[PDB]
Amino acid sequence: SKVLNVWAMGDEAKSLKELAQKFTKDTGIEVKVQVIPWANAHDKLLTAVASKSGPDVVQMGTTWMPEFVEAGALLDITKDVEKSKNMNSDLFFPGSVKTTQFDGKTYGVPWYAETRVLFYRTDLLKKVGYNEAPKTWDELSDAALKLSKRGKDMYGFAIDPNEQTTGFIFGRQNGSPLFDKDGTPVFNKKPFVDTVTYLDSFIKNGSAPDTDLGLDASQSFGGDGIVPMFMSGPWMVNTLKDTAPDIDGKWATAVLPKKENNESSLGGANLSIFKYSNKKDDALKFMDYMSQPDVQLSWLKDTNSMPARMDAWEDDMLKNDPYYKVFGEQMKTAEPMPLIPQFEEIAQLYGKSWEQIYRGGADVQTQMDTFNDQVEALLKKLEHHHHH
Ligand SMILES: OC[C@H]1O[C@@H](O[C@H]2[C@H](O[C@H]3[C@H](O[C@H]4[C@H](O[C@@H]5[C@@H](O)[C@H](O)[C@@H](CO)O[C@H]5O)O[C@H](CO)[C@@H](O)[C@@H]4O)O[C@H](CO)[C@@H](O)[C@@H]3O)O[C@H](CO)[C@@H](O)[C@@H]2O)[C@H](O)[C@@H](O)[C@@H]1O
Ligand SMILES: [Mg+2]
Repeated sequence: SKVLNVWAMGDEAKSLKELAQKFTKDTGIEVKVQVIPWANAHDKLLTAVASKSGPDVVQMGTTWMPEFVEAGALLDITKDVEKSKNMNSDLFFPGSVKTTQFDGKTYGVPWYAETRVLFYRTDLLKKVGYNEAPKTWDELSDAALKLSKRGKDMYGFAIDPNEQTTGFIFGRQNGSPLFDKDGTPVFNKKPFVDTVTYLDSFIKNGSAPDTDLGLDASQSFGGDGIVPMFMSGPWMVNTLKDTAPDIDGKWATAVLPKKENNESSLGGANLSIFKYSNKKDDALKFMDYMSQPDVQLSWLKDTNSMPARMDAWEDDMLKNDPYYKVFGEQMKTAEPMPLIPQFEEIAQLYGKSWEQIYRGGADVQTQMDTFNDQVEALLKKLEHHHHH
């Protein structure tokens, strides 16, 4: 009734729940945190919109902000965050702020950022002649194939078929804008088509697994390094340090390999107030509480997570820790996925087309024509909603 309901995701939800104890101690506001896996969170949010009942505070994946702003699910908090020492936009990376601001109105406060980088086994790269991480698409292909040639059930590089960012990241690296200046999808034009060919090359030549092997990060990257290279975010630094002691000093991260560029994705999460909340005041207090820079830095550093607030990167560990140095370097040019309200739907369509290619053996051009058409059809449906 007076309990503040907070919906949060994954491992970071534990830090939120723990920080919430002191908030309750200091205010007398009881907090209930529902911990939702990222794989289920989109559906949970759709259900909340359809029933107009949900939490008071919601942790929003950055890529879902356009969707849920457009759906009218997130409170416009522009006036409230403008007046705040700790939630004003000027504190946050411009890319992170782009995930919160639509048509001049602010719909959340950045909570953490992330970007994707290359994880690699330094010992195993050295053995196939790479003293440094692969720096180009050609090198990543070459190193991966040499690594897969260790033997039948040994690989070189992972492509996560459920990762929304992967095809879009590589596409931009090869000069695809993904949507052109007019908003027309261009997933069937040469830059993107060659991107998907390149990703499929690892599958077809046996250097990326073509099924889920069912190994944890420790078992695939650790030991003899069955999967000796992959792409992920800060959460994997923390996971590997905790779970793979056998490769201590035998792995590192590096910025992504380049094609025309090496741009990564900018993501993370924001805190937002659900528009139907009866406790908007207490929601805002919680957000402000959670935005205190020392409270933030404490859990961020402990988890190797990336702050969205700029001045946090002046902290000595963020400047000097090897993992943070690489994340900070990549963050410089990291861009959010297209900030469009059908993003998840489009990413899941990409996932199905990817599956058709890597598992079904579909032609990449034919499949990308099919995918692009699907995307244009979605966009036209939304257009028709805006034009009668
Ligand atoms: O897409 C919505 C939202 O996601 C935000 O990303 C979250 C991230 O979630 C991603 C999820 O990660 C789960 C992890 O999977 C591993 C991959 O991260 C890794 O790169 C890959 C290596 O090839 O191996 C996978 O196993 O598994 C953990 C359980 O063991 C989960 O705790 C973790 O959530 O991976 C999915 C695809 O496989 C992605 O769809 C999903 O987005 O989880 C992070 C940890 O909680 C979190 O820090 C991150 O913010 C993204 O930031 C945001 O911009 C998007 O809107
Ligand atoms: Mg092999």
